Amino acid sequence: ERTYLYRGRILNLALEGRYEIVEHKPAVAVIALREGRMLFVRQMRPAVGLAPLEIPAGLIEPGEDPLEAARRELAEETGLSGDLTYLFSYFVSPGFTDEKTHVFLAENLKEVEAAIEVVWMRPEEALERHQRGEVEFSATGLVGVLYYHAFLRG
Amino acid sequence: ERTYLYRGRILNLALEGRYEIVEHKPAVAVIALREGRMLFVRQMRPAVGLAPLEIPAGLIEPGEDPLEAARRELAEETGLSGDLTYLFSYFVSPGFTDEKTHVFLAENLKEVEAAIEVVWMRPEEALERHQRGEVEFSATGLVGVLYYHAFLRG
Ligand SMILES: [Mn+2]
Ligand SMILES: [Mn+2]
Repeated sequence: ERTYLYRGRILNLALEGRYEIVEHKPAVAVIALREGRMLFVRQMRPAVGLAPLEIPAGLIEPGEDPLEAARRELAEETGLSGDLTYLFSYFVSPGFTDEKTHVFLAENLKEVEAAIEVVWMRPEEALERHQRGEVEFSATGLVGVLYYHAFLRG
Repeated sequence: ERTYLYRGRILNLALEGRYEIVEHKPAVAVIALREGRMLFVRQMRPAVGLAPLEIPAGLIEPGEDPLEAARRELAEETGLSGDLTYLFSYFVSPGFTDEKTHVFLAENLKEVEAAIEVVWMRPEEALERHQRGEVEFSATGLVGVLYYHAFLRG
């Protein structure tokens, strides 16, 4: 049985027996390549006290499905639209939260619209900068870099 | 200023202004290949109500550094030891938690020791099973599969 200690905005905290559980909305993330650069974003993240390298991402809102949320976050964070394909999903940290992230690929980007910093960067350079301690990754940023190296080169 | 609503075992819940923040211990995860199979693990995860495909992983304990924790979790979850190399790190979900995961590669595995199910599986098969809806991934499991496809084939 789940017992709730806190019901919030972007999370609930519950106990189930001995387990501490954070309920959290599902999320999306969008991998986009153009001219060899990946579309990263950065924003101040108070939970970690720095701005990691991420890809466009956000929470799925009421009424939306993952594809719709991915379209919305790409537009809202970067002003772009594209042709979206679902790739895969993952639980961010299933030892304590149910947050599930749905990852899409965007192709054929177009500007639809003239907090969030847009950081186009070659994924090889993002990985080198991280290896040298210059930038941190979110899970979504690291997934984008690894997916590119696995499946999008040449 | 952080104000605390809950101080727990594996997390604290705090408010910082409008932000809900979950403090959480840092973690490790270990990528290991043998004979074409990756070392996955599965366990019941009450937060998500299922057993996703993960790689050996766990929290860093007091007094340990990431490399030591990675050695310990590989031994405790699978009974193996290996030569460990640090690869990279990521924040699991920096919009609400500070959990940071340090990922290692293990090579030259040896059995040192005769809850957690050990699932050796080709990463190509793990990705196909996930694409067909048969298994879910944790971030660590997906990172292991993508890292293999990017850097460990042939
Ligand atoms: Mn902006
Ligand atoms: Mn076991």
